[PDB]
Amino acid sequence: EFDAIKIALASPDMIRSWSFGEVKKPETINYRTFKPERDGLFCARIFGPVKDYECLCGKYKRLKHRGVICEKCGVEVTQTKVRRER
Amino acid sequence: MKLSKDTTALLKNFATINSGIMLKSGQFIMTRAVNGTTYAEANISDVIDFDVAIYDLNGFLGILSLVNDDAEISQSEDGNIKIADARSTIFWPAADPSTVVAPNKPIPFPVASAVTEIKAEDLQQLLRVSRGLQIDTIAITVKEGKIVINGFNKVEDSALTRVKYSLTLGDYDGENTFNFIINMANMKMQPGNYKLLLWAKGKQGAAKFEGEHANYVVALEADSTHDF
Amino acid sequence: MKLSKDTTALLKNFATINSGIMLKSGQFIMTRAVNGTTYAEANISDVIDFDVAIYDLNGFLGILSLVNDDAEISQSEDGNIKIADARSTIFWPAADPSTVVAPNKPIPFPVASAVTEIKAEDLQQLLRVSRGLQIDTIAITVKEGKIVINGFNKVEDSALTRVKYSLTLGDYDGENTFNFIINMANMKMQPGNYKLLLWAKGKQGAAKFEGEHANYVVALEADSTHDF
Amino acid sequence: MKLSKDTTALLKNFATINSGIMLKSGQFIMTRAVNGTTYAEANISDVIDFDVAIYDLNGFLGILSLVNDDAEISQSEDGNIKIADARSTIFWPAADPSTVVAPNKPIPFPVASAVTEIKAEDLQQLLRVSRGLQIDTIAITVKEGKIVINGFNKVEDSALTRVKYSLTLGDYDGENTFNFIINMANMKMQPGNYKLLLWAKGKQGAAKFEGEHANYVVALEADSTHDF
Amino acid sequence: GPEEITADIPNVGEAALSKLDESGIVYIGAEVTGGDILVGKVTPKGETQLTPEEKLLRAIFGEKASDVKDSSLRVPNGVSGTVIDVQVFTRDGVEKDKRA
Amino acid sequence: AKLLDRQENGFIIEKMVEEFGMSYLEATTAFLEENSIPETQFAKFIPSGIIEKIQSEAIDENLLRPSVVRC
Amino acid sequence: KSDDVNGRTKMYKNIVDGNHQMEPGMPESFNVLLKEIRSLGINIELED
Ligand SMILES: [Zn+2]
Repeated sequence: EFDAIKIALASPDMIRSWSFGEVKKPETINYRTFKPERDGLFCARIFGPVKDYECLCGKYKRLKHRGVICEKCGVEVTQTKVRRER
Repeated sequence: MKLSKDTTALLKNFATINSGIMLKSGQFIMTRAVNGTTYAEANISDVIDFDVAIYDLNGFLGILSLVNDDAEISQSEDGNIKIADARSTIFWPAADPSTVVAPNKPIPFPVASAVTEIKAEDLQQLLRVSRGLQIDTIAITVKEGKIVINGFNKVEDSALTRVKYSLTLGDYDGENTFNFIINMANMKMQPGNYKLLLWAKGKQGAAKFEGEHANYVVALEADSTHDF
Repeated sequence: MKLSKDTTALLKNFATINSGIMLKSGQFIMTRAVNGTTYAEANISDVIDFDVAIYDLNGFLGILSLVNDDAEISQSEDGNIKIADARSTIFWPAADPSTVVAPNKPIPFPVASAVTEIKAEDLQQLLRVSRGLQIDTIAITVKEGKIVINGFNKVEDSALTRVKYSLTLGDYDGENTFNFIINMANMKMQPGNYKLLLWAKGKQGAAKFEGEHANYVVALEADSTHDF
Repeated sequence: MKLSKDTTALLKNFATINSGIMLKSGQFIMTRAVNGTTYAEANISDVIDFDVAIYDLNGFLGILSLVNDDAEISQSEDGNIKIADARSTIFWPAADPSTVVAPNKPIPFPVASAVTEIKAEDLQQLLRVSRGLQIDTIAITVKEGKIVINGFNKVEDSALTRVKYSLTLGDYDGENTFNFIINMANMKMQPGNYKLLLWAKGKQGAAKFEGEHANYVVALEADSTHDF
Repeated sequence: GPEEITADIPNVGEAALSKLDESGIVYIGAEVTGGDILVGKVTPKGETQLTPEEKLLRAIFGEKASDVKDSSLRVPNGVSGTVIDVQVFTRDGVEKDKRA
Repeated sequence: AKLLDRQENGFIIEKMVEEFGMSYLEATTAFLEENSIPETQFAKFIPSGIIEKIQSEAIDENLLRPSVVRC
Repeated sequence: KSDDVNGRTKMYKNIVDGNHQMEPGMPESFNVLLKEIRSLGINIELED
């Protein structure tokens, strides 16, 4: 596939260029819903779907409604695989 | 003990006020609103003989309409209710007299501070055209020297100053004024000429409706005004 | 005016075209559908003795249907309607004329190209069958020399090609072919025989039903075509 | 073909156990619930002229109840049912039978253990009281040698101690007793008089109610007891 | 909600169920092997763990259907053998069953 | 656009199993999600028929306990 | 046989359906290390 690996440093610019958001809330879980917090260390709002293709809107079921972000959840709609790496 | 067809009609009228009763021996039945404000009494052609509580008296009357009339009705060995045909033997579960509240007594209605009577088509008319105009309460009051029945939309007018329907049974010669207010839902009574008694004492007050098959004593509302 | 039960039934049927109505001076009623596609008119025997715009006519009919027949229907003091029999009264607030949608004038339909008739039993049968196989449209054409109504469901029979039912409106001896299309939603014609007068030109099209009492008018659907 | 009002009636009550059906050329129809527990069957003095299944018997017979009975029931050209009305030619889709559970043979009822009979009033009366008492279970037993029914609501009564209904069905000329248990959700026959055969051995059984038009084979509930 | 030691378990072949007792405790002497069940213990469902494939049936049968689910004590795969004794422990003042 | 024909959907939903061949349950749930169908507003979309075979195959697959068998 | 999830699924299929053939892919836990060093600012990359 691909040729040589390169190493370098990263201006904080490029750090921004990576992240799909920014985390501020120090906590994670509701301990009742056991769901991620609103803006926390696990929150979907940046990382993404805990299930695949649907979030706490319950709004998007099939490939017809995949992709486009929610407004209640705010999170994009996709498979949970990408959460592993963002 | 048989429940006649007129018995079944009055049982219908009473099961409206309550879907159950505590049947008590006599030629009489009676039941109370769950609030006890509007009450039904009727000395009936049938004589009650065993006191028995019934929870779904409307459904009980259904069951009655499911079996032939002259089936012998008794209180069964286990205490329940036996309907007995030449063939059909049915045990309706006899209720507990505390699951269904019964009225303390037939209301010893006081003396009427005012008297009129509502015709059959009169009550039919008021209570049925209330659906076209959405009448939710009634004002029986001295108007042009008459005992007028003004159908007021207490939702749209809690003051009862916007008439969309009134009924004027007859003129009532009087100086002592009043504007009795009674819920259109207090009118538990079947159609027909109902002699209207308007008792008025302080804030306690009542409209006794004396029909053709039962007396219903209706406690006036806290907004019913009366002035002697 | 004291509208008869026939007249009030006609009012209830015209309500199927519009709740909002402008009952005008005369013995005549004049209405149009809210989408501007259906039109209704009918000469009655009583005289509307005061112009009035009503928003909910069927409840007006219920108001008419329960009171003593000697009820007097006139104009109330407040520029609205009153319906008061010999002992009671009913107020009806008249909707504003600047808030009701209706034809400026009668639609006479002064021209037709395809004349046919349709009677009572086939009327009820089409009304029921189009409910029965989810037929949502009728198409009037000539198939083997007959003015025939073909019923179809548009979402699954897009070109209206599935004749699951063929109803013949009458014979046809004529060279003018057509697709006079009427979508079922405009079907408001009551029980009664109807002379169907079909006129069309270019893209515009209208089918008229002249009944035992009234005329209905429908704008023929946009794909309606005519070959003269 | 054409199907008499009794024929369409047999189909109407066949739709009660299973919605549609699989019909073959001939003069007999049969149907069974996909549970296998109930099976209604009746010959028809009308004749079927091909092999088809109907997915919706209800809408089918309804669209047929609007045509005068002379309408011919043939196959359509496009693979569905073509009912050539006296005046129309309606088409309703033909269900591919594999999608409806067609019985491969008419059920023979082998030698019954016990014999008695039900009647119109008895059967229909029980049908109705099973509602007003919500009775789910009917337990056919012998009392003093008399074949009778005892009604239970199994939900409120596991081993069925609350006889909620009792009727005299007939005599049993013997001592060999039983409690043949059946759910009320299987008594779908129209009201009428019926002969009553009971095959019962070991664990299995079959209740055969034979009517003035048809026969109903219903699987007893396994909880039943019997000895012969 | 708490859990039960019933012999009442969903989506399992009654063939297995037979081997238990009326309580849900298999008898002494039953030669057993892995991939089987020795006690039946069932839990209420919960919400975030509801798949459409049962949303169907709970719609139809009325939600009195999918309220519980299995936690049964199995037989640890790779083992076989015979039961020798069963101890049953309960809170006192709480009901004590047959085996107890 | 609009697909309110229940028995036509029966013709379409037997296509699922008879074509795909997993089970009526999974086939129709696939239908429900493909066209994004909830479970309380289904009586307007689903034939009255498939429901009964669903119940049948369900109780035969033992989806629920003996508590549901007797009834 | 260890990590190529897509790869191992494809294998499992091809073998259980009579086709011994391998799709190489690229390890997964390696990517884990890749992001793990992306954690610290040491920007790592995989040139063309
Ligand atoms: Zn959301």
